[PDB]
Amino acid sequence: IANQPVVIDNGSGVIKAGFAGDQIPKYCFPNYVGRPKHVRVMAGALEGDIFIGPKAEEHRGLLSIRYPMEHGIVKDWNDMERIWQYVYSKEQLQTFSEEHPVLLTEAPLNPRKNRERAAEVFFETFNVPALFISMQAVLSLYATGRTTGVVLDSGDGVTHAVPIYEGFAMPHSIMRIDIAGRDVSRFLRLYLRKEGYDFHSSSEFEIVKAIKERACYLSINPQKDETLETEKAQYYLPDGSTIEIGPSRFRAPELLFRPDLIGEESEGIHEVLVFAIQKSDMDLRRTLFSNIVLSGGSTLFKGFGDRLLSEVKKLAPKDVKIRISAPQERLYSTWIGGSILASLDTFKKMWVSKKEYEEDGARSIHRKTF
Amino acid sequence: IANQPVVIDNGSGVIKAGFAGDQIPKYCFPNYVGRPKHVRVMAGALEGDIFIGPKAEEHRGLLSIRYPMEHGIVKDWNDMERIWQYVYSKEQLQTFSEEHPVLLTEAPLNPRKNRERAAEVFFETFNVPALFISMQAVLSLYATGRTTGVVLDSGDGVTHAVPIYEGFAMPHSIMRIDIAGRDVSRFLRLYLRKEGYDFHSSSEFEIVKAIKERACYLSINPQKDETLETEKAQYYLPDGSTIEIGPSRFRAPELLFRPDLIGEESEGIHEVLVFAIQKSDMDLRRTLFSNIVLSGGSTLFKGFGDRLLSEVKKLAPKDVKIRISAPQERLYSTWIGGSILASLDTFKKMWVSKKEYEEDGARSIHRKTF
Amino acid sequence: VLKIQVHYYEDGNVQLVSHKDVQDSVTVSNEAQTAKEFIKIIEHAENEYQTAISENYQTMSDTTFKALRRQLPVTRTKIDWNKILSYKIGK
Repeated sequence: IANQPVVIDNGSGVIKAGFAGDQIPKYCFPNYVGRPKHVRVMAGALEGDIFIGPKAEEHRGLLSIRYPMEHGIVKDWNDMERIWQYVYSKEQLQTFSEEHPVLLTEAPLNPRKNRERAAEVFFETFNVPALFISMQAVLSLYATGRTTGVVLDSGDGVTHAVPIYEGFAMPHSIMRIDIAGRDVSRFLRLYLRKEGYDFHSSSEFEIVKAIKERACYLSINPQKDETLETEKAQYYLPDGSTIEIGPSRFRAPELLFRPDLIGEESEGIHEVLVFAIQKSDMDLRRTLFSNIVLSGGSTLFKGFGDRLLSEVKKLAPKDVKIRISAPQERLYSTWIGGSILASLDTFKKMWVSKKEYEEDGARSIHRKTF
Repeated sequence: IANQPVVIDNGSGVIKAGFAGDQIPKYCFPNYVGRPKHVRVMAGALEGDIFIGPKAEEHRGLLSIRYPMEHGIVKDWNDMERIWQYVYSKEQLQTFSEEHPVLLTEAPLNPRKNRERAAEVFFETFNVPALFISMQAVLSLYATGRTTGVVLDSGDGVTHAVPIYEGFAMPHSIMRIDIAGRDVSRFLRLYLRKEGYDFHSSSEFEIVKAIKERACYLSINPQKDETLETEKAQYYLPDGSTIEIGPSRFRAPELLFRPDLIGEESEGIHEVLVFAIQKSDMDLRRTLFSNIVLSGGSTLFKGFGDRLLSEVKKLAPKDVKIRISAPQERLYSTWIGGSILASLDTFKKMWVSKKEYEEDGARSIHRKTF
Repeated sequence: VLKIQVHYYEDGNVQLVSHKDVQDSVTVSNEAQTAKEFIKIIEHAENEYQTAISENYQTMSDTTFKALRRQLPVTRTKIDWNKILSYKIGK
């Protein structure tokens, strides 16, 4: 049973889905389970009472949204089972889990219990013939076409830098933080309350994400922007009321570089990228500096790459050629590589079959990933 | 000016202090400088804003702890000057630096620039009458009461096997690594993130040291423990929340014997011990095997000595009597030896006087140590 | 010319072989000075030689001997044999 395998690129913010060998993930939707706040009196209402995907995006105001995933670590397992069931259902893929092998993705240095519980779900509740879990940084390099280089990523949950050299993902130089897009959106929400406009509800939280996506730029010199007075640019909400954002738009994405603002002594994106290169070996450093790849949604801020270049110039050794490359489709870079990895004939050797899982158990899954 | 001399036993993890001719060091405290993270709003707060010793241990959560000394090599010189000033101050010793001669300690085969800058601090900033730097292994043998034998040690910074035979410290046969308790604590911290329970803060770093001290054991056969499934024992943190430790507790101290796990080339503790014995002369090897002294905090793991004995049996030539002896107080072994060395009447001849330093300089300090 | 030689033959051989050729120009003045000038040239040369012979080799041989074959791989991880026997590279 070697059918066309499914690639479910898991993410904290957005989840991507589709089949192997495609150019783009056809099925992209946000990873949450919306459930109705209000009581349903009238007949002919929205049936089911568990909303995932475009129905939940359409009817935000009704639904008390709650994310199952946090920092690449699922808290609510029943919600992720419902999401994975929705992915395979007729509303998105129109296929059975019994036929196709599954490619899954996770962030590096995550809980092993969550990886086992993920495998348990795919093998037992769904009846998968073969499963394979992989990294995000390895796939992104497969998508670009390169072998060597560092992969800085910044999703909704995790920011992690993994250096790779000629198809060898270095495990001991993996840097990681739990500061990312969701924490920037949470920090923006807290700043908007200091400005004036509060957004306490869970449906109302996605307005703050929409403000963060549209109207946020990363200034090069933060001390110069702090001394100067802002212009206070406007933004229209889904209701229609105006919001003067002010200095909260430029101080919001500073969290990723200065994690001291939220109240959490971490390294930051630029330090993580330097630390990943420094932990790796002297001979590989100059090739790793030249090949720096960006991915994830929280790298899409205005002047993000320009600031990340300036921070590398400050920290890294002098007279070294720096190059932070970035693809056109950064949001789908990890999925494209998985689709490429799935299409290759060697994918048959790497996966964990259902028979092998039933015989061995969790130990075989831990061996095959690394 | 021949007053009762002071013995400041240096160390990356812990720093010992007190007077000469004593049974135990009265003044023991961890070698770091805690500084306040949070904003001191209320009047009548903790004054000073630079905390060392028991105040820093009492108020961990406020302070961003950072160590000045890594691998027996001080990085931040201003921090060590503040620590030495705190040692001499009324809160610990209740003495002046001008009255008493000084006995300093350092790890063997260090950079000489740090040894010079250490002497500069003692002679210029403090007004020391006479200084003397010495080895840790030489002192530990004076504490036990033997002359012949190897001294394996394992502090927080350095692990080094120094062979000595009847008051002849062979400078050439000294083996050394930059792998020790701090790297084991860092490796255990990395494993706890793989388990699930993440600790990133600097105050929260000392909880990992406390877990490493309490809940760890070194297995004899690591392959047998890898095949078997662990019991997952519990431990209560300073807060109250329970943590199932799992397989991290036994795989963490394997770093000392297998240095490849962190991602750095080294020999290992057991190899270093064999290697220190081999580099010495052929006639003296059997006496060095019979007298193997242990020291430092990172030798206190459960089944550490039993694993060392098995590793020696594997590597060393057959039909040789192996004996890895150790004192009761392994933490204060080096300081007792210094207190004994300082109490002796010979001590006056060995030291570097302030007048001799002012005349010659660093060259006289390099001559008197060796 | 200044030649060193050391040879160790236990459990297999190791040899140190060396030399330094030096060309110098000195000016004659006195018997006390010419006696203490040449010796000074030898003293500084043979120390610099021993210094380099001891201090370069203890560190630089370790790194050049390592540049030929490294103590651990470019990943700094012991190579996985299971990985080698079921992985494909290239394009």
